Amino acid sequence: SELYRQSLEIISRYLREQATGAKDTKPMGRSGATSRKALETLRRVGDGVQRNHETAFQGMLRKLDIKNEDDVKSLSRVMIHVFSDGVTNWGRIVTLISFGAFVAKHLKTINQESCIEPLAESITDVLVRTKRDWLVKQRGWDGFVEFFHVE
Amino acid sequence: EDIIRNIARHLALVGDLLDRSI
Repeated sequence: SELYRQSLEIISRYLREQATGAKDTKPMGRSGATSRKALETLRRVGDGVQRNHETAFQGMLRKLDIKNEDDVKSLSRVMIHVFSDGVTNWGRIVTLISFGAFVAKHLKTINQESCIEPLAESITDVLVRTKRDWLVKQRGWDGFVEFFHVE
Repeated sequence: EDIIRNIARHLALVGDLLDRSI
């Protein structure tokens, strides 16, 4: 879907830029204006989550023992469990993407960079497949940008 | 999935606290 591809554009770019330090300058799709703003929002909010919760994230990562593409699946299972209480909000969504970026950095560090795009797509799939109706009601990535706007 | 469930509860709390502040 268009929402899947836009979400993947944002999440894949954030995870890969976080892991490698290199911005992706390739042109975006037709929703690029919103995607650029959502990426800028993630750089602010998501970088903050990872730093503020680094110790906790490190412990979670250790317990997951992520070594290869067969382990990338565990993050999708974490996401499903987060949403199992029936609650959806942007704070949870950005926290899951931020943990995804933390895992992406780990994958680069262990020279499993080829696992990052599968991770980004796995996160995108859980979000869009299971929360499509909520995302649409919240006006999608435009709503995400508006929610986290300051001043 | 004991480990995964506990990680998820922790991330849910972090996410909810973040949402609260916004």
